[PDB]
Amino acid sequence: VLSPADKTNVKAAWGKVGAHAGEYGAEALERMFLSFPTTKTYFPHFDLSHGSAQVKGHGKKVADALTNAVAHVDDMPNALSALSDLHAHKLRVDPVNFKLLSHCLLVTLAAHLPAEFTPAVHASLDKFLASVSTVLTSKYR
Amino acid sequence: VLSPADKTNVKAAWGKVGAHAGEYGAEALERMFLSFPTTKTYFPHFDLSHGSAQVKGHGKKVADALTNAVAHVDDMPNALSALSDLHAHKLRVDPVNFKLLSHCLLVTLAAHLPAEFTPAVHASLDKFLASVSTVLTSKYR
Amino acid sequence: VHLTPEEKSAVTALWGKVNVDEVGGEALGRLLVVYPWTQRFFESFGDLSTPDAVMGNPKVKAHGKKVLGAFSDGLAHLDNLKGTFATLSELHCDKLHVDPENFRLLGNVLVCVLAHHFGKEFTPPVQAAYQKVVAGVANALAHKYH
Amino acid sequence: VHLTPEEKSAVTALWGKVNVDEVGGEALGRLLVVYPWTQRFFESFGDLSTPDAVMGNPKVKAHGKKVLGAFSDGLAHLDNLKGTFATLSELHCDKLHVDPENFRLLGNVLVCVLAHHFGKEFTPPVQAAYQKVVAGVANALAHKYH
Ligand code: HEM
Ligand code: HEM
Ligand code: HEM
Ligand code: HEM
Repeated sequence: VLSPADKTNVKAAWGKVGAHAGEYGAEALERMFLSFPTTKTYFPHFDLSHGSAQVKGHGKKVADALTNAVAHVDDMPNALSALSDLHAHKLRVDPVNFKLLSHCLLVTLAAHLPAEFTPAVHASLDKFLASVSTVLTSKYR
Repeated sequence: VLSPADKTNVKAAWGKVGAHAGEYGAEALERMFLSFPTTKTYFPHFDLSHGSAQVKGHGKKVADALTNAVAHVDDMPNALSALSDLHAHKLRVDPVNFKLLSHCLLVTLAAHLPAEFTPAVHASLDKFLASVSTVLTSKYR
Repeated sequence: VHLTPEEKSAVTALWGKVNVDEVGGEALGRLLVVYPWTQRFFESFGDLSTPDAVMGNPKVKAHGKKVLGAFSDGLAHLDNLKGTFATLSELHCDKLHVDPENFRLLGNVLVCVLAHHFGKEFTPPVQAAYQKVVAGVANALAHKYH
Repeated sequence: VHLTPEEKSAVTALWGKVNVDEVGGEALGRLLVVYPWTQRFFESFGDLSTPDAVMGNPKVKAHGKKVLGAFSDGLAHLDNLKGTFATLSELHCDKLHVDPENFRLLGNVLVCVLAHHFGKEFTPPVQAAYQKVVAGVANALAHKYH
């Protein structure tokens, strides 16, 4: 999946991030949770409020996937196959949030370095999710 | 694409239809066009109103695809590859209507034989479109 | 919603032609066939081993009068939908939290139940004046979401 | 929309912090990058050979004040959005017929332009009180559709 420069923009953004990826990943959660409109009744089970090392422990899971994904991006559908089993074969979560956590990274990294102002980067983390969103819900042929 | 009984329900519905498929295909058009809410400004270019042999000439194209599709359904993405080129590489039409023509067949055939009352047929013409909708917009790997 | 007593009296009069006494239960049993992935909310019905277990469920029969019932309430008072749908939306938003991409379907399914049991009445003017009507409910149960 | 003068005065005061004099043109030039498939409606801008041709277009600069302008009109009169959005919706429904699955995006993009040029103000209470606000516009330009 993916192959064109779409990655060069991702590896680039991942270059400035560096040892700061697991950090922006946590701020992406409090981004949509702060409004806690629907999930409020869902109760994710990890105190979306501060004083919850569980919230910051989840961000590292998102920034760790993009890395483990950039680590292959040519065979990640098998390594990230578990996530699809935990969100599809468990928790029955509603991917409808994918649209939130997707823009969150852009609104959360803004406080530091979001797109970068490149007529393509904005689409890199937004479209590169196409390979991360497809492996998160692989239809399994 | 497709393979399970999902077809047996389609070939079955196609059995009662028979030499009456090109007919229900035309009534499926006047189904959503009658409301002509947005397309009104689009002007399909074929007089959606009666007295237009073009409207009935289009229905036969839908019932002819399902047949030409049932004729293979194991290699139709190449024969129906043109439709995707006419709706994607031409007319720039907005597939947003797919949700209309999709239910139209169920509301138009109702005046005769819609689902058939089988806990699966209703999903046959509704889901079997998954193979007809994917070939209509193949992403072309 | 907003139609003239003439075009509204038809989609509104069809209520009698519709045996809401049960037609409301068959509308849901069908929404599952065309869209059975919604097995996350209907997880309460329990009985769901097979599509036939849905029509055999007793609640679906009484629960059908509730769904098709809320709709009849509007035609009985289109003066303000969000006014009555204030509970359903709040109860469906925080209590059930049903994704907003579903009502648009229950609206295309029920109509099929009428054109079938009453295709001799699916006249063009009766359909066009049937979407913008219930279309308000789809948003009503979503006005509290945002 | 419906917030208290306190939480609304913040998302509303950010207007000054925002240089609508051009920030409205960069909001669209970006919506294309994250979603360039909308090349069916922007077919009028003509100049679109490459993403850079968009920011180099003169209309996008003046057209940006129109898009971000219609929004400021609401904050200047939230007494009724459909009242003023009656033309934009009718003009965007029959004249442009923009699919309803797009506004929800222009709302997530602009916000990013603020958190970036003004991340020192993306406080939690300023964001939550930023969606339900413009969320009315997304539907306003869609209330005439159905
Ligand atoms: C492409 C976007 C996303 C990525 C890359 C991602 C990645 C991950 C990863 C790597 C984990 C760790 C799995 C483990 O514990 O082994 C995880 C866990 C989790 N994610 Fe996501 N996630 C994404 C979006 C979401 C969304 C939208 C939600 C719902 C708001 C969500 C909810 C969860 C939950 C509840 C867990 C914890 C599961 C557990 O207890 O093990 N994720 N995610
Ligand atoms: C799975 C649903 C659909 C099927 C199976 C289908 C099938 C076809 C077929 C077989 C043709 C004939 C192509 C030819 O002339 O060689 C056709 C033409 C056409 N279809 Fe569809 N169609 C579908 C949905 C739609 C929708 C939703 C629209 C938009 C309302 C649409 C608009 C058109 C138009 C404008 C043409 C004429 C193109 C021409 O002038 O050649 N179709 N369609
Ligand atoms: C959009 C048309 C719909 C209408 C008008 C409607 C209406 C209602 C009403 C009036 C109730 C009863 C509330 C009560 O018990 O006090 C109800 C309950 C329920 N509805 Fe719907 N509904 C609709 C669609 C759906 C859909 C699409 C689903 C998901 C497949 C759904 C799932 C449920 C569930 C699970 C309950 C039971 C909740 C409980 O036990 O309290 N409804 N609905
Ligand atoms: C949802 C936030 C949006 C707002 C508030 C908005 C507002 C406006 C306004 C006020 C105008 C000027 C109307 C006039 O010329 O009299 C306009 C024009 C236009 N908008 Fe939008 N717009 C929005 C989103 C979009 C989107 C998503 C597209 C498609 C990418 C779009 C495409 C256009 C086009 C093509 C025109 C020019 C039409 C003409 O030349 O008359 N707009 N918009």
